[PDB]
Amino acid sequence: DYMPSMKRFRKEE
Amino acid sequence: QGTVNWSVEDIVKGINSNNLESQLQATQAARKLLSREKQPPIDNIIRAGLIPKFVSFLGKTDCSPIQFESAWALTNIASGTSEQTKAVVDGGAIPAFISLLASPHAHISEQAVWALGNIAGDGSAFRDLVIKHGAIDPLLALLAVPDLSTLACGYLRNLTWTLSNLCRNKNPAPPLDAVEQILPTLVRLLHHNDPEVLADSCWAISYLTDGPNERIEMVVKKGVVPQLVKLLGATELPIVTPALRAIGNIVTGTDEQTQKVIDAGALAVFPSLLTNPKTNIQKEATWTMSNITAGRQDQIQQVVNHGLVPFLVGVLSKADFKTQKEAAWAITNYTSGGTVEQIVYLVHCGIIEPLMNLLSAKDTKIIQVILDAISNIFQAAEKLGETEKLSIMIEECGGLDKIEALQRHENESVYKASLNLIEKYFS
Repeated sequence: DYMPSMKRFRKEE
Repeated sequence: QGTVNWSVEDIVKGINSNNLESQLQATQAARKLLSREKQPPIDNIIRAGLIPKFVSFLGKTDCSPIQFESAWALTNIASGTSEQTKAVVDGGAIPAFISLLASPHAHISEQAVWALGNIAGDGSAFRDLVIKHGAIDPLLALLAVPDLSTLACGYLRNLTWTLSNLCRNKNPAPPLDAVEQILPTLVRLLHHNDPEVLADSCWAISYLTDGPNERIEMVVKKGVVPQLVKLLGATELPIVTPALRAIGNIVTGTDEQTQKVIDAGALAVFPSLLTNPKTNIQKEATWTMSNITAGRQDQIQQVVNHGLVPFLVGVLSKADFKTQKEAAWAITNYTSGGTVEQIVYLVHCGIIEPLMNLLSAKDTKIIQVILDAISNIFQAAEKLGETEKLSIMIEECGGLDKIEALQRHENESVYKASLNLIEKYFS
């Protein structure tokens, strides 16, 4: 919700 | 760059070419496919059988660019569903990434930190498996510097977030030795000046305090409560939110642990928290209050002294319904554990009318909680011979109508407690 994400996608830079 | 918009078939051809440079170009092409925001082809990459190749590339110390590209590709596969993360783990990625933590290249070590965070972030089993492969020592080693301010900002944020995933999730909670190993670095991060590092460090502390008293104790013993209260007072909402969650978790522990929260000055922040325009802050602050009012009479007295009972009357009078439910709980706990004088004070602050107004709610549990509160208050009045005066108070604001009606309520304990109130004070 307002918590850190469990997993993170490293997006197109 | 000519590695833009390759088909998966071309990526496969290049990775299978036995030409390290062709393999590098193809791996970069895969990274670019996998980092596009709109439907990156993760499943197609997995189906093509590329994960073992990527993992193999993680070990190419002589070709740091392909280490990096494969690390980024695998990071994004691992950022997906549990099944996709599982494909990355099944390919042997965990020890390979742990080996990359020691890369002389900051962008590569950082990528390995990120990937391990996604794997651990999947759930308790992969978290614990990452720990068993020995991730914690080299991760902590990356933060063993005299001053955190000398580290690159994005790098520190990634390390903090990955460490927070090693603290996250339950059934089971992380291994006790792992929590003990991580805590001192965590406390240091909690004193850092970057808002994102502070936010994720508190989230980690909130995870560690979300458990039995022994888990709470491990954290409280590290002396972090004053820092948590300070962060409770921050202007940045992404910081206040986890500070408040942590504090709330801590006051679900023993009376002594709660007392450490009070001693550190937390109650002085609650006038703002209990009127905070963010609904979740108000709800969690009210929840926190309910756990403090379930405490000792001297702690209830601390709530009184800080002027927080009018704020509880406020939240009970007007708030999102879930916040009102937590308020109802705070009041039942208060009336359960309070002295006669504290309960009288409650009534003088105006608790009766909003408590009665909530009896019209379609929620059976809050009805039970309120009837319980009313019972406790009547008990105090009995001890003052003032039940009549309370009865009159309740009847004047329309409370008696609602209690009378609750006798026809389908829930057993409700029409019992209510019939009992009617038959004992309203005859």
